[PDB]
Amino acid sequence: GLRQYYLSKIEELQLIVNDKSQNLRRLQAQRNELNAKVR
Amino acid sequence: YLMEGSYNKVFLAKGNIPAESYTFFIDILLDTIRDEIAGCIEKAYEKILFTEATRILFFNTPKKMTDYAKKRGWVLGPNNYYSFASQQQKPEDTTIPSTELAKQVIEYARQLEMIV
Amino acid sequence: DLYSRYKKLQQELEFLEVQEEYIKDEQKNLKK
Amino acid sequence: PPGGGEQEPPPPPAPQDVEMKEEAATGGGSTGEADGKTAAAAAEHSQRELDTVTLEDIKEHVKQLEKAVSGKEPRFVLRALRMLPSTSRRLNHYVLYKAVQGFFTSNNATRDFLLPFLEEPMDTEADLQFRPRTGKAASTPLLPEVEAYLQLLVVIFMMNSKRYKEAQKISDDLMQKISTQNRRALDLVAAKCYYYHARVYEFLDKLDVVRSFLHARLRTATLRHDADGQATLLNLLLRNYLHYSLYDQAEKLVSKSVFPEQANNNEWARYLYYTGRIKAIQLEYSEARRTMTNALRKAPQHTAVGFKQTVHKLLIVVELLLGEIPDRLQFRQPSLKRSLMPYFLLTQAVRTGNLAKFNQVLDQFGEKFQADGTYTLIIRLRHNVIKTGVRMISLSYSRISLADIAQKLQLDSPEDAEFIVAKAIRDGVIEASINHEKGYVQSKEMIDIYSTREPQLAFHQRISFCLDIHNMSVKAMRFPPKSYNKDLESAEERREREQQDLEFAKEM
Amino acid sequence: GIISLLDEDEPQLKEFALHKLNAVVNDFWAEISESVDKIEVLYEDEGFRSRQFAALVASKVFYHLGAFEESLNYALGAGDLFNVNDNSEYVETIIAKCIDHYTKQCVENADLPEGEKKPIDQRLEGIVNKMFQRCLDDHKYKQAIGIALETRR
Amino acid sequence: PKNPDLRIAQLRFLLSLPEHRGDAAVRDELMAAVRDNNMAPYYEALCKSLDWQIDVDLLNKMKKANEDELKRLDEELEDAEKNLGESEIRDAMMAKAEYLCRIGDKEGALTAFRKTYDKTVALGHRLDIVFYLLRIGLFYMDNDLITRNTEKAKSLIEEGGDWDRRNRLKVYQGLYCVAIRDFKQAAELFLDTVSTFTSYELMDYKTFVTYTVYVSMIALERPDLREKVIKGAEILEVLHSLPAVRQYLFSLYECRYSVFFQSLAVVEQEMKKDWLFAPHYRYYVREMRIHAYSQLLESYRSLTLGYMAEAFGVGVEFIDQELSRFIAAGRLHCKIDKVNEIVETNRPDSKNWQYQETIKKGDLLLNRVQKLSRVINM
Amino acid sequence: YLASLIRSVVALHNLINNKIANRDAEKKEG
Amino acid sequence: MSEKKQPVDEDNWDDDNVEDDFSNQLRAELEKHGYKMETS
Repeated sequence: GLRQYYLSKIEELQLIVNDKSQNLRRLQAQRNELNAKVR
Repeated sequence: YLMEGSYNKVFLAKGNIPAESYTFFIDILLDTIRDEIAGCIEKAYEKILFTEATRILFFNTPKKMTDYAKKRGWVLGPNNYYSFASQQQKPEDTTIPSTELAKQVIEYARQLEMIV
Repeated sequence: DLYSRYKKLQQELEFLEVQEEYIKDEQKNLKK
Repeated sequence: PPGGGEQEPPPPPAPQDVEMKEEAATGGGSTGEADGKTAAAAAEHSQRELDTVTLEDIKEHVKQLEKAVSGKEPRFVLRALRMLPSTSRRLNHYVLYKAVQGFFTSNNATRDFLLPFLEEPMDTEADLQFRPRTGKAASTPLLPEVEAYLQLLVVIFMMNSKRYKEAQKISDDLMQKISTQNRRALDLVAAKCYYYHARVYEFLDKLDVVRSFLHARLRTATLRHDADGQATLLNLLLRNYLHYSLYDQAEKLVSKSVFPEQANNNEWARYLYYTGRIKAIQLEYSEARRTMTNALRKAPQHTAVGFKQTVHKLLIVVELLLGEIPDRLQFRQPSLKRSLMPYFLLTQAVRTGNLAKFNQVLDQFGEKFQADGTYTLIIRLRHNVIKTGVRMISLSYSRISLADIAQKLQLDSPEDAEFIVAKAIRDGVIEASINHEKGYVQSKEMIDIYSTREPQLAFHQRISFCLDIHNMSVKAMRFPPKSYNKDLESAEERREREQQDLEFAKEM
Repeated sequence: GIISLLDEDEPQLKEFALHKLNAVVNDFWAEISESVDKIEVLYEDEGFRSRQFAALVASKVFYHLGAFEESLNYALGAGDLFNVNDNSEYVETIIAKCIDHYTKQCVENADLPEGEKKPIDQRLEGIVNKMFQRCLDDHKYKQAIGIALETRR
Repeated sequence: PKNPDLRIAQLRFLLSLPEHRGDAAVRDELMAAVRDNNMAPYYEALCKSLDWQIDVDLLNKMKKANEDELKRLDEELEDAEKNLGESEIRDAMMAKAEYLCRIGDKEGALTAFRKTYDKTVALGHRLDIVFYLLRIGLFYMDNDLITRNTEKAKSLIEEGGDWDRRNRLKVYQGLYCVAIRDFKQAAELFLDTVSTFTSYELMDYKTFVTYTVYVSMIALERPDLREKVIKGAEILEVLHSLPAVRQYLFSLYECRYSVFFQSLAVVEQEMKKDWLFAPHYRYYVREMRIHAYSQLLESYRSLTLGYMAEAFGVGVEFIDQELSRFIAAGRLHCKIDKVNEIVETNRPDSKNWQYQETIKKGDLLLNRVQKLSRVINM
Repeated sequence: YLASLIRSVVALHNLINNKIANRDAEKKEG
Repeated sequence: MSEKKQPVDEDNWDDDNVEDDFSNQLRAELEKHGYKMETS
């Protein structure tokens, strides 16, 4: 049952990637405009 | 009919069964409305004599009115049901909004300036 | 191999959690 | 033959002209870009699949002389569809059967010839491992069989085609669904075939085996992948359980699959309605009026007659159970001339204070309320009509006899008109006293509800909520920050030239 | 709808009532899901010849409802009837709780192995090296080099 | 031409909506319809009418006469451009395109009007064109198209004073504000009644007087009524010709309560038969009732219920059921007693009732911005 | 309650000022 | 998009509120008062 044990971890962690990376790429442009305002 | 204040029609349905006995169900149906009339004696009524609320259930003159009259108030008197219609104690509470609103004001201040 | 496919994917969760806290601090410090 | 020979030959090529550009683009895109490439970043063939459902819902009507769809099946079923050197001849094979329709006569598929149009997962190197190809190439003939239904001895042809799609579906349930969207792409094809499955194979025959098989299909969800199997497998679970009387309402209370996490605005929007009627038949206590309202407001823009006329009815059924009623006659577009008159004629009696006017409704349209089946919810409105009455008379009159209110409410009995009033003080509603010896019911003038702490709660319900929609206008906002390419400070050449000019200022 | 007769006090309708808890545990699976959970009553009762299959079907029904540890402890105390069938989609459901719970406890047992150690119910570590013999005997050793580390042994 | 063109639509109302009264309306409406070149606006009025089987030659002589005016425009456009004046093509059909507005439908009106709008460099023609678009905007009840050219109209009167183009315009906004149920704005647009003129659409100035008094009697309170409509010599002498409306207005002012209902049935029944008040005759008098009730009832506190029958209007149980639906309707601020037979009143401070509309508008705008917020960004 | 009612509308206007910076920029630059 | 699977298949509001309070009540008062001048 390696298809239904190990490969079942491939399908799950990607969903955490798919929105936490979106959170970062939102928040860092939000930093970047303000840093351009600073300098 | 039990949903609204239809009492008398329900007690007309107590005995008007065409189907079968239903006796054990209309005896629960009897107790569960016995404490309901025994509940709705507790309004701001006036003096009721020993005939009117004596006959609102189904009794002429047993000591079942002594069972209810000593169970709750509306005390056994000279043909009298005593009205302790007070409803006085609970108002004038500033402190409870001064605790709950004291929480909710700061909770308004949390999602007001602090970034989330 | 396939055993690396979750351990190497939680290593970037250890690396991934800190970033929102870091820019979370830079949210106030650019004001200050 | 002139009228057929000039109006029948143009509807083969132009549907071929658009279907070599929409689902041959899905044939080149969802087979080679979902089975072999990532489709999560580019899942446009699901909405293109929505287009190739909604177009074909009203594309075909006729029994197809000139083989205008009847010649498509000897064309579209001979498909290897393995790779580009094997489909480069297939691009010719989209043309080589046009000579079979036009030059010769093809197999006229008229209710009998669907058997040699289905036994092709074997002819010329066809497979089942490419289930983005074999589930779409299952559904692409599985739809137009069942789109008009043709209930005359086509039920077994549709049935066997559903059996081959069940071979693709068991291969979906068991065989290699990791990181390919094999499960995800065929939960939409599986979901859409559950309704043709469920409009031939439901109300004709034996849905209660699709109960057990559907709990197996729900069983293979939620472990391997956490999307698309949590959503449709619960309304498709619910849709006859609402028409049944099993205990599966409290199971839907304790279910973990109640949130399938942004279920595509279409199953999710109706799901809140389907669970709205659950607490309707299990006694709305103003819990689900916001989920009925939300189920209304998350609708698209097509028509109203299928579900929206019934949420426009049932949404304020449950508020008629409360005591509040908005006017239903609003945007009179299709729903407010055709499907109100018994039901707005209901609430016209509820907004009055008459007792047997409700009976004048419920003898006039008792059967129309049983046409949809809301009648067991309509039957309990007498309680709220009489609470509307006692609020109306207790609000209007101040010192009113009990020997007047029964006659104005045509109750025909004062002796329980003490008792409806009695439970009206019991349950909350009206507060003040009754002079049962005299007859009059006195009521105090309760003004300055302002200082009483209700409108601070009417505030506080909407303070935090308007801050919530402010916060949603903050959080749904920072994605268009993107392509912020370069914040150049000043320059390099003009900075060196400014340093040279300052050097000239220092030399001068 | 077989559920109402769980107070027979004649212990072979418990057996005949768990006759239908494996074949038709799809349709009224939604029925007996939250309302009646008297598995532990006959499981702790003196009445034997059940308490064996009863923990299997609570390991079925509490799994999908998010009670993973409730299906996991009955998955331990269920016995020989529980691990006899590995021809379904269910062994991946139970060892992803069992061996996961095993290694996340064996990190603490890698901290302090001596004293206050695990009361294993003779299968929580038995299917560890049993399924590890499945790994050693199913030809794959680029992963059998892996479970030997992941067991922290 | 569009100057008698409102009577046409009012007589279309007179044809359609009174079902028994549809004979002399289809006689005189045809008397105006199959002459003066009218072609388009009565085919569906012919459907609501009888068969009128041989209308073919009647349509042919008038599409022929329409073709005559069309082809003399087609004889004008090439002579106009040979030696040009002020774009004499659009100067011919800037006058005959209103003929095409009456005779044709709104299209040959609209492309020629928006066409010729760019011709004249002063508003002396433009604002009259916009007045024409307003008048057809009433005719096809173009409730969105009136909103444009009202503002586009009013954008022109600021240069100059143009009071025959502003006070005349106020009649259009007043008839729109009484077309909709906006009475306090209808009388406020009907404030002057001095510069208002012997119009085309109300050829009787006295009909305008009746309209502004019928909206003013709701629209303003006693101070405004005891200064404004009672001291105007320009308003008194025109209802001096009115026996009914003078009595109908003064009976409320002179506290003549029982006779007020008599002329109330008259004016309300006429309002039921009237065009443009037929949407709201049901809403009018139910405001008049509660106004006449509250005026008398806020005088006393200990006034009984069996006083109003003989002094105010007969039927004690009618007063019972009529006040019960108003206190129960949430207005008419008093509290009636029953079995001691007296009507009590109260007084609310403006702390709850002034708050009720605030929670109404708050829930309305919260519904608005929440609905829009669900619409945008998917 | 009034100012709280205004603030969300302000940020909604600020949202539309960002969607105009999204849709009319992604097609232009790429 | 917008397929929405089918399970079965001012000028307007103020006078509708008058249809709420004023649906089947009076409707034609021109003669009831003249029939109440002699009774009342």
